[PDB]
Amino acid sequence: EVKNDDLELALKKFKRVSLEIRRLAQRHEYHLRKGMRLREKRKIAQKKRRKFR
Amino acid sequence: ITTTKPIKAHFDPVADLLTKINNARKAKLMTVTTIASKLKIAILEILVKEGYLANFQVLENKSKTKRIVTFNLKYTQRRIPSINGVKQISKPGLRIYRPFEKLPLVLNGLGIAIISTSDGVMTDKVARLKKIGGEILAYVW
Amino acid sequence: MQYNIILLVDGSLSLEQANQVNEKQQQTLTNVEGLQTEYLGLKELAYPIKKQLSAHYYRWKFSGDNQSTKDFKRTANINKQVLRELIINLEREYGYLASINPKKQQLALQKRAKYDEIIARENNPENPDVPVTSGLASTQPRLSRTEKAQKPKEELWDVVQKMGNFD
Amino acid sequence: YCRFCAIGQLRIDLIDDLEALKRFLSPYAKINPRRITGNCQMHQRHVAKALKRARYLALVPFVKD
Amino acid sequence: PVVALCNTNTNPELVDFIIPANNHQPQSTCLLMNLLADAVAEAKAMPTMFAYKPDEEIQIEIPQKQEAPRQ
Amino acid sequence: QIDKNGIIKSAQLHDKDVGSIQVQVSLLTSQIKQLTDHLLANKKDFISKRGLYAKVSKRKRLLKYLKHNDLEAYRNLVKTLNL
RNA sequence: UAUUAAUCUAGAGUGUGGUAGGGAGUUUUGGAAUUUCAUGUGGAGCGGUGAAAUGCGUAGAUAUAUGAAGGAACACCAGUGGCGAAGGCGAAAACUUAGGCCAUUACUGACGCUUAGGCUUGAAAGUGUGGGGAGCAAAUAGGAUUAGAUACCCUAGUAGUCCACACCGUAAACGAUAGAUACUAGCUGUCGGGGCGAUCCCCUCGGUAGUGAAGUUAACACAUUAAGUAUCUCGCCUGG
Ligand SMILES: [Zn+2]
Repeated sequence: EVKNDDLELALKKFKRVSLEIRRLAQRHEYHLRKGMRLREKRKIAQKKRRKFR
Repeated sequence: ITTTKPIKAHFDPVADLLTKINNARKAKLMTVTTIASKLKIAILEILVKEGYLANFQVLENKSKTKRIVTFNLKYTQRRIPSINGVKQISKPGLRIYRPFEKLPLVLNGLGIAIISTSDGVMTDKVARLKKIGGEILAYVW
Repeated sequence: MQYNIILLVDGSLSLEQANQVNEKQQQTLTNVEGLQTEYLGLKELAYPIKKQLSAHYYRWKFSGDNQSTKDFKRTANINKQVLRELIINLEREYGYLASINPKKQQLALQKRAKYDEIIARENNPENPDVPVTSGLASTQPRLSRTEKAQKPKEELWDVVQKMGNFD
Repeated sequence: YCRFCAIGQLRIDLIDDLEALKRFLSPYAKINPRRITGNCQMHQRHVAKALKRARYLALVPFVKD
Repeated sequence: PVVALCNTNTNPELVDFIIPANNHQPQSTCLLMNLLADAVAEAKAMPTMFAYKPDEEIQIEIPQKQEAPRQ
Repeated sequence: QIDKNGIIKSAQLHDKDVGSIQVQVSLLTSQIKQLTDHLLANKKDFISKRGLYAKVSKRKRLLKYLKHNDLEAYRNLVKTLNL
């Protein structure tokens, strides 16, 4: 995730890199069933459908 | 002529004909199609001569392979059908047989039942006239 | 059925011993020949494989019976100069019907669709316009005749007009 | 704009358009989704298969540029 | 009784006298309303502004009538 | 791996009769012969076992139908080892 | 209707062309991540909780870089998606192999649906034998809160989770909706085949979803993939 030129325009983009790293890593630190894995994956997929379109 | 559509027959002829009539009546349809059979042809003939439906035409392809019959249902200028309720008594595995003296009367004679005794399909009142009983096809009123 | 194979070799080594390795591997295959030996030269690896940082990408294009793989597969792993042994077979996702191959017309017309060398580049590829030749070539007919002409009737209408008149 | 369907590519093998496949690869060596690639469902599966198969051949990185 | 400008999306089983005209567009609703108004007016002896009157007339001022599709 | 075209010429009765009962049961016997070897090779191929059962049941049903219409029809068809 | 003697193809199958799919089994291959160990760099904490403590640490941990070994699962692609009869199927390859859809001027000519008994498959847990054991974790030990805590929390922690051959045959094995067939408004998507053809969009035949009238239902609701109009067959219910 290397990107930086002078001071801050890369830092403003660092926030986006981290948030998504945090979201993806947060589901590899607690264990739950595969069925729940798929259920929460589909629930998250509905969320993108509601706002990002 | 030029039906440009594939049509097939459901199952035993008695049940196949009634369901089309009932569904067309409920959905306000006017024209339907089905495969032809001499029992179905005769029952459609007796039905039209009992004044329950319009034209039927039995259609054959440019060969002696398939025969189909299409029949229009009687309606009114105010769009109310003549057919009120159809119910078949004969049934595969439940062949019903009543003698002449136990010949039913559909809704006090208002309706018409199809009773093919010995001379093809044949109405209940003319059955009493000929005092011969046999197969009971379906109640129509 | 068609076959394709990609070879990974020991990097910094030169080209003639790579051809010698090719020739050695040629006999390793079974009685299936009629293959080309065009190669992709030397390309830098995206990541280290065992210890090397580069290698040569090579290719076979033979076709024959299913026995062609077993001996080459078992001798590729043991050899110290062979790194990867991908075996492409016809089971890839493809279709090359002779009637669908002549889509080069799509290439030529798409080239025009990308021609925007002038200032007036108002054309946009993602823009419907609804042209159509519309050659139907599909009716699905079923001829029919008449056999029984029971009591005819005429047509009518179902136009509704209630109550007729007020008073 | 599935430019594979627009051009009628009709076939994807490893070494004929590898530079084109690298565009579908995100900078962080990750397979981009539909919202960025623009490919159709059928072609996206083909692209995923080809990219993974190339990953087996070490033509493209895994966790870095 | 009730008469309605039964556009193609209504249910005709309710309206008694069906008038399959256009009402979303401005030019047609005013036109047919004016014919009905003159129809009831002529029965009152009054003059008919837009009905039975012939040509080079029935030309109504138009918030222009174009663009049928809606989103 | 099945030699489907060749096996037709054996039990075929006319020039262009490919859907007859005899050719169908011949193909089913060939399929059973291949799939039995495939199954004994891989004892835990359950879907292949279901396919084998379906094919053998279809073969039995077609043989039973053939034995009903004409007894003499398959006197020459029993050349294949059955029963 | 049933029997028998026959003809036809529209039912259902076979062949030809087109064609999609994480369908299944066997054998090999790969990278991240964790753990352990080895080599340095460095000096006092690490760890964990609402808060702390058992635990680890000057006999050098956490951190950081390199390397090796080992086992397990295959981010992103991944979606109002695909396949399978159900359970389920998602890193890559090879071999074997199953079923499905579209068009058929081809062929057999009713060979079709259902299925008591039977046979096959059937999540996880569990059991027998031989291996394997990185992570996790019933039982168990200790530290916390509580009046009690044998629980929720924390630190250790075996069987097991993994593989080879068998056994067990149960689950909310759910669409709480048995299978087969004919008919019954429409609209919005999406996936595959076909024709037309730069995609987008045109439409045809199919699979998978949402909205929605007559119709059904006690209501919720179903509504062309029915819980609608009807038939055939099986299984099942008769208060707690
Ligand atoms: Zn595409």
